[PDB]
Amino acid sequence: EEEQIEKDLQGLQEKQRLNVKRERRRKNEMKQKELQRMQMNM
Amino acid sequence: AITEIYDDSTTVELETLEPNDNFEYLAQLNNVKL
Amino acid sequence: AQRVTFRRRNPYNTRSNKIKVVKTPGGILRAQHVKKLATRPKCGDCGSALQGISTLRPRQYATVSKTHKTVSRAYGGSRCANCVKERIIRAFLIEEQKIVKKVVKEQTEAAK
Amino acid sequence: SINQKLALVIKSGKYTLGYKSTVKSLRQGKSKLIIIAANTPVLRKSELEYYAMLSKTKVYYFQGGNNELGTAVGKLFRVGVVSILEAGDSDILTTLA
Amino acid sequence: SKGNAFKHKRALVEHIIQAKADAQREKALNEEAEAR
Amino acid sequence: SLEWDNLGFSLLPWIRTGLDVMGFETMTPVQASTIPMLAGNKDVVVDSVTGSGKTAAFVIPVLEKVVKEEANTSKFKKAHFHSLIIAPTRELSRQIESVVLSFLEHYPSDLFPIKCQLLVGTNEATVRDDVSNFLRNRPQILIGTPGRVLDFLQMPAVKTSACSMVVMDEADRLLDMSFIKDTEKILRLLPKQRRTGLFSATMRSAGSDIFKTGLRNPVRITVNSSSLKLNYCVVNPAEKLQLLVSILNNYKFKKCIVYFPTCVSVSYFYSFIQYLGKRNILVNEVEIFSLHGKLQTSARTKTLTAFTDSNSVLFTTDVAARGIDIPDVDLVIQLDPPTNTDMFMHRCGRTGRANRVGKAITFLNEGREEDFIPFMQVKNVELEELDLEVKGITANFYEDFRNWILEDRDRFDKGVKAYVAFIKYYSNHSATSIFRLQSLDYVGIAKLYGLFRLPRMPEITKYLNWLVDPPVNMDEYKYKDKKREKERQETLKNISLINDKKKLKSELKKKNLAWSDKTLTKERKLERKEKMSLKRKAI
Ligand SMILES: [Zn+2]
Repeated sequence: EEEQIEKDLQGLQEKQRLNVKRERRRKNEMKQKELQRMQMNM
Repeated sequence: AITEIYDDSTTVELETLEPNDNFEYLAQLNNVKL
Repeated sequence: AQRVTFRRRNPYNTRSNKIKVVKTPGGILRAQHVKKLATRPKCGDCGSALQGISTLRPRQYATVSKTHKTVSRAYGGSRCANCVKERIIRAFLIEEQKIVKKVVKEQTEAAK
Repeated sequence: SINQKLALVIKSGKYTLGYKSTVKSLRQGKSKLIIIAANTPVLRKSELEYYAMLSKTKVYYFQGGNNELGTAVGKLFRVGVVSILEAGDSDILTTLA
Repeated sequence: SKGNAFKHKRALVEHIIQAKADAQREKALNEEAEAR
Repeated sequence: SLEWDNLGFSLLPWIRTGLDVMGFETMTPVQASTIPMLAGNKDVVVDSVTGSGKTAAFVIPVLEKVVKEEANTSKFKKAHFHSLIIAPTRELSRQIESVVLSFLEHYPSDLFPIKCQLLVGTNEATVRDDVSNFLRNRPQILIGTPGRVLDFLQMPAVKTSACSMVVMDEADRLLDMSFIKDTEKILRLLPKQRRTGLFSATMRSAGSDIFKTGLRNPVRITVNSSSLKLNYCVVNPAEKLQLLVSILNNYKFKKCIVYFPTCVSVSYFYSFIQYLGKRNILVNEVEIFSLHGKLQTSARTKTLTAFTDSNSVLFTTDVAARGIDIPDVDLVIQLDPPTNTDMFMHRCGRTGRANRVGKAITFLNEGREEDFIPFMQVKNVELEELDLEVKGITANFYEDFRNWILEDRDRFDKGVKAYVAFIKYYSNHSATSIFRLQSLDYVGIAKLYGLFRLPRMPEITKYLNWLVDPPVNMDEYKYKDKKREKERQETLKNISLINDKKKLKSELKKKNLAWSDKTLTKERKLERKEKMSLKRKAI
């Protein structure tokens, strides 16, 4: 009964941590990509 | 973060915010290039 | 499943002679030579296809009216709109700069 | 610096980025200063110069290309000309820059 | 979807609805875990 | 210092006169720290406690900016506006407009006037009437709810190019997941170069969503200070309404606000409590009102102004929870904890003004009640347990409810509809661990509403019929309304035809499912093998 609460709490916390790391990486990558595109047309 | 105290012993905390994060990113790129 | 060939003297697969296959009212498949397609006229400054001008063969232009191969604006039928606008702006600015240079020169030899 | 004043104007003042907006503001007479990058085409630059002469609007020549000016504004896209409608909390107009 | 993340329409719909539920829930997730 | 005279920018004489006539005897810390900056080329993000001068704190800078930018002059164009104010509910926006009107009372004559217009969803004025009088009267201030102001701005007759000031009150609620779709469009229409003021008593919760509003030069502001009591009762759900009664006729109050989860529940329980008061079950000088947000706007305004005007009980949904201030409110009861906990602090926050003696009570379902109290404790909220005896339930309360339901089939329909609506409302609950559908007392809740049969739901079938042991047939149940009685009898006489229509629909759905021919083939094979084994094993 409580095992389900513990399991989905831990799973969704892990999902949020992975999402935070992935979003940081994606934001850095997209920022660098658009800066390179801006400086590439010359 | 600046805290200001009034005559009622109530304090107000005032912090500036940065909506455009591009300024920091360009500043850090320039700093690492330096 | 009926096979057709050229109807003219040239027997080779040259750009000049090209074949389409059509079913005639007699119920048979027959070859038909297709002419070269026409090319849109191009602007003389930037090379883009002119807008509002009919696309015909070089000799088919002599048989249509002037409104089918011109545009009512200046340089219409020769240059597109943006090129004409650039020409106008550049000419006016060049004349203004010439006036300014002449005034500056009149000032600079006015000293002696 | 000069980029700090531009950033202050962007954050607090009123501005227009781009050639069309700058020309519109010059036509309306709502502009106080125009910053022009060194990368701008000669025909558009000359037209802007003539428009500013007609409308009596101050001209400042930015020391950099359009992408340096865009970064100074704080944008990640190139901007070739900027028009300052209102300085706001900054002081770019007072310092003649 | 350009990156072969979804294999068919059902996967896309399920990902959409699961994303909606997770967006509904993360805000209380933190205090939900702190209380326990 | 907290003196109006020694502020930075020397407020206008007529604004000062209005302030002095209204009073306040001084300027609050919120008004001391927000007015100098919101009028000084800075966006504002303000978190402050309820009733701390916030409304004036964002109204005075609005008028200052209107006068400063020459909005009150003949040069100002037609079909244009200067400042916009948005609030999540209609009553809150009307109250903001009343405050603005009170400030503009002392506006001097012999000058181009400054006016305001309220844009809320009403049945007394279409959007085209709003456009017509906007064009005729030419105001510079717009105040309204997101839906009607979105409809107003989408009309081509209104130009938004001259706007230079946007204020969002209860900005954490307007950036919520539900409201973000409308506010994104509203801000999309308006120019980006502007001054924004977000004001909310829980502005910290909308953490990173404040930048969705488009802040340019922002300064976040946090203002902090036993005013009121926070209690809770852990009781069986089927007794909950009875406990409510035992509070209404025993506790001491001038105004009690009772919150319900849904609107249909508000109407249904209002009618049943009125019926109980007809039989003199509760004997007190209590006048009972109902106010949910699905009513017509005029009815809502009339009910609110009647309640605000002698001991009164209000059955209201979350419309009245946030923002609006009814003076002399002593007791607040939350018949259920809210769907989101952030609003909890608002629902019990209607009391405690100036440390007034007010009490808040909450009810728990006895199953997972061990999780709600620590959850509030982590959020720095302490709920002291209260023990209340269930008075008067010696006999026949559920029997009384049931036999009152049997009089009119409309009562049965309203009760079952309210129960199903509550089940759906509980399905959309944050903090899933605390509020579990499986641990929900379905039979207890059904007993609370007086129902005698569990509605067909996936929840009822999976996680868990006739509550009354001798069943009652619906054929002899009379609707008691003449127009619908004949419709019910006609539908009864057409039972087989509608059943066959649904049967044909079911067969066509069967044939349209994924690879239905293959499924019928597989069913054929399974049926043949199973029916062969059903005799081969026996022989
Ligand atoms: Zn051309």
